[PDB]
Amino acid sequence: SVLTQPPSASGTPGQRVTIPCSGSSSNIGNNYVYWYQQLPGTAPKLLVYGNNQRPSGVPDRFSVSKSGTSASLAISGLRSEDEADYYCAAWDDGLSGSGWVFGGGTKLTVL
Amino acid sequence: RFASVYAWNRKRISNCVADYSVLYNLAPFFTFKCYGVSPTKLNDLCFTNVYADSFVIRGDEVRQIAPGQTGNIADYNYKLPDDFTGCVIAWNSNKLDSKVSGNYNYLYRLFRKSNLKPFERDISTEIYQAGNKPCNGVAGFNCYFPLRSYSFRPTYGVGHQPYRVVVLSFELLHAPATVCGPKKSTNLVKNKCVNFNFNGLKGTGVLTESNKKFLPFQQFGRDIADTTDAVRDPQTLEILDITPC
Amino acid sequence: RFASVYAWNRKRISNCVADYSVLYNLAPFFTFKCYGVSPTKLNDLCFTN
Amino acid sequence: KVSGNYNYLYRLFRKSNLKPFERDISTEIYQAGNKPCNGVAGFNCYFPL
Amino acid sequence: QCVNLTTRTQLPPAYTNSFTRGVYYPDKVFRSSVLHSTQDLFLPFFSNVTWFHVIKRFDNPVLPFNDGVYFASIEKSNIIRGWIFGTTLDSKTQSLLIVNNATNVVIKVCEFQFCNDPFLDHKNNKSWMESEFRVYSSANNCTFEYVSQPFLMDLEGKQGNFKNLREFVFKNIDGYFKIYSKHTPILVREPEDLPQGFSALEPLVDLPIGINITRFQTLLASSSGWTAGAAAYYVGYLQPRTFLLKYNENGTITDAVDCALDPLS
Amino acid sequence: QVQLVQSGAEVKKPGASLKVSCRASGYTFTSHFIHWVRQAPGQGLEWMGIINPSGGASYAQNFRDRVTMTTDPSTSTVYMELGSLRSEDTAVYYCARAEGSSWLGWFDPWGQGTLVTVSS
Ligand SMILES: *[C@@H]1O[C@H](CO)[C@@H](O[C@@H]2O[C@H](CO)[C@@H](O)[C@H](O)[C@H]2NC(C)=O)[C@H](O)[C@H]1NC(C)=O
Ligand SMILES: *[C@@H]1O[C@H](CO)[C@@H](O)[C@H](O)[C@H]1NC(C)=O
Ligand SMILES: *[C@@H]1O[C@H](CO)[C@@H](O)[C@H](O)[C@H]1NC(C)=O
Ligand SMILES: *[C@@H]1O[C@H](CO)[C@@H](O)[C@H](O)[C@H]1NC(C)=O
Repeated sequence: SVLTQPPSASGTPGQRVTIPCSGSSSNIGNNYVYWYQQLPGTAPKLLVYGNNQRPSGVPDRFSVSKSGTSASLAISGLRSEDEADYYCAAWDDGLSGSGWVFGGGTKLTVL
Repeated sequence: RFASVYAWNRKRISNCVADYSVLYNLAPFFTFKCYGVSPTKLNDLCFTNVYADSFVIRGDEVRQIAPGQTGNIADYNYKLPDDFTGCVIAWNSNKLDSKVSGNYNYLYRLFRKSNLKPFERDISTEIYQAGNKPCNGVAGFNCYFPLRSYSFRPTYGVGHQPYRVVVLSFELLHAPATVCGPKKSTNLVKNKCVNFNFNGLKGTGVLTESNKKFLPFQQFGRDIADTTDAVRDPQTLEILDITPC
Repeated sequence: RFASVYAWNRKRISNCVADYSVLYNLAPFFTFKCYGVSPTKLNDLCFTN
Repeated sequence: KVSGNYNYLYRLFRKSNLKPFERDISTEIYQAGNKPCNGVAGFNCYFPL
Repeated sequence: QCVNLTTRTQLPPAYTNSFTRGVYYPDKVFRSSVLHSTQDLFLPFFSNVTWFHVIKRFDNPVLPFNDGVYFASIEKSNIIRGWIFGTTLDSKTQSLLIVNNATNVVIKVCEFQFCNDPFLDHKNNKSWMESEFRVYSSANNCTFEYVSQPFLMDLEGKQGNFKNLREFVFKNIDGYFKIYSKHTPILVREPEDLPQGFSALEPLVDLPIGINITRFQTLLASSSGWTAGAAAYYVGYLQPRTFLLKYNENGTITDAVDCALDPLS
Repeated sequence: QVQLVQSGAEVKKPGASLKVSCRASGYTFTSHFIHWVRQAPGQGLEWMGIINPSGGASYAQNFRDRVTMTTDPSTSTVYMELGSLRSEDTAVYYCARAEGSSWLGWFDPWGQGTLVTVSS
């Protein structure tokens, strides 16, 4: 609930779509952030982790960046399989507790 | 490996050039507050002696190391004096000390017959006595084991992660110096109104030569009005004499 | 008669001065251990209820 | 008592762990299986008290 | 050397008036030709200093410690070596051992356990050696360890005309141990009491123990007749006082006054 | 080659108990921390907690007091016991592994997902 994400995203094929994730010092201001993509009827996959390295078996077209205290993920060459829900994760520490908070999510689809 | 709070380790630091820039630049600091000095003015003064304490305490009690407080970590383990100098550098260390299984290598004393004067230590672990009849063997009713172990988990929030703490205490300008920040010497002149900086003692005057004998355990002379008027050149061993323009 | 385990009785204790010293000076007491605070300083703490 | 004090009972089987600080007693019979049974002991039915 | 002996002829220690001894430099800054007022722990003027003598009789009891001690030794044969400081001296609490016999001044803060009096008569037979050096049965865990250059030594044995007169003051303030020393040679005071003079001690060491100390006993090294150097050591206790001190033109102390003894003062 | 298997679950009454198993193979079991996560329909994701393969465990503070862990480093199984359920806790559970150092790391394995629901 602390992590803020756009309610939904969309875009024409062949365009470039940028998705933000804005937190605070506790969530993003100190440590790394992860990005997660979920497909209908599928287990979650990995898009960016460690913020400076990309896993194996994934295209490097998924561009990532950190803008101060926010994360940004830009996608080019959109296709049908891109339709997915995107979350941002970051180990957060709070005055009452601490945890592995996930982002609200953003439904990305084409009509 | 940091010490337990009740058996903290005190370290000497002598004959070295001290640069605090490589220290204060640490972004993940949660506190850097200084009493007798300002944090940004520690790069031009020479200290007579420096001692760096160390321990690990629960996050809630990091406020309790300041002078004039009271509690179960400010009177039974480690108490600072009322006229403290130097300053404390506290930061969160949840990544290292805490463990998922439950860290059990950090203790603190609960029961003591009386408080302790500042900077005292007690490794003794004899059974505390609460009843009229003394006990022996194992503790229990009316007599207890004096030490209880902290329980650190990553689950717990602020107030229960271990804030690593290191405290620097140093006397200011009362003895020959051994440690201080970088500077470039600029020779020596006599009978010419200059701006001298002898071991952080700024001023203005002309430095003649003097014949007053300094005992081996002294560096600064003084006069009636409590103003320095004779210094020992740090590089050579000549005894100078400061008089106003 | 004390209430059984399944229906342990709860009593309200407030607006009173509690002296644990007289309670602690009894003969047949066997087990007495505390967790929240030090059991030797129970006469200096104030609680809402 | 020498004659036998049998007024204290404790619970063996319960549906799930009780909410802490509860003062409610349920007289419902525990069923090992999904099918409800009552009255006399039968298939997969046993007294939990 | 550790034999059940008992037969402790603990003669009551005697009285003397510590006339003016025990004063010291309070501040480490040079001054000249001025009178300065200080407020510290001092040995009061004309106080009942307690005198012990070691020769058939022999003693070394455990004396109380309460806010510093002035210790003055008259000795020529080098029979009193070191000190033990602690609260229980029973290997359950940390304790200081100070020894400066031959090699170096050694100061060790550690758990120590002690016997009654390790010796045979004083030493067998006429030449020093290593024997029963295990004056520590063990030491579980401890921190401090210090070695430095020894103090002045004594060569050969001399009866009477004890030129050596050592005087130390030990003071414990806020986890710091302050030891001030002063050795005055050529003392010809044959009769008894400490000389009617003046000597301000100088700082010797100021080191961070950070322990609790309350008692101390000095460390010292056949049918009838034996040759042993007579040693006379005096112990005095310090009180919180205010002094007025005079510095002469050279920067050394000439005389001090205590502001509470006499209305004249 | 490497994959985690869970137990298929069906409808449960509110206030009941659930024992969910997690069997892992193809890698050294006692080398990686275990994350359990829960996803509710029409919402984001919430991680249940973290488990050491041989030892205790830690839980999110909001979901504490009702979740119990037991480990068995012999047949490579990890269990959840859940109690005091409600109709609003119907969700899907995943059992996954992480890097051997916990916290910041890569999460290649993931849970197959088991559904829990209340209906009549
Ligand atoms: C240093 O140790 C001594 C002796 O262990 C402590 O003296 C105790 O003082 C209290 C209060 O005056 C008495 O109730 C005890 O009986 C004393 N001990 C003994 C063995 O009699 C002294 O308190 C300690 N220092 C500190 C700061 O606690
Ligand atoms: C041995 O020591 C004990 C101490 O309790 C003493 O009573 C006894 O007299 C000693 N024995 C001799 C022979 O001195
Ligand atoms: C000090 O010594 C004198 C001389 O014997 C004696 O009369 C007096 O009682 C002593 N005072 C104390 C406090 O011991
Ligand atoms: C050593 O000398 C002492 C006296 O100096 C004497 O009492 C003791 O018996 C001697 N020991 C041996 C083994 O000669």
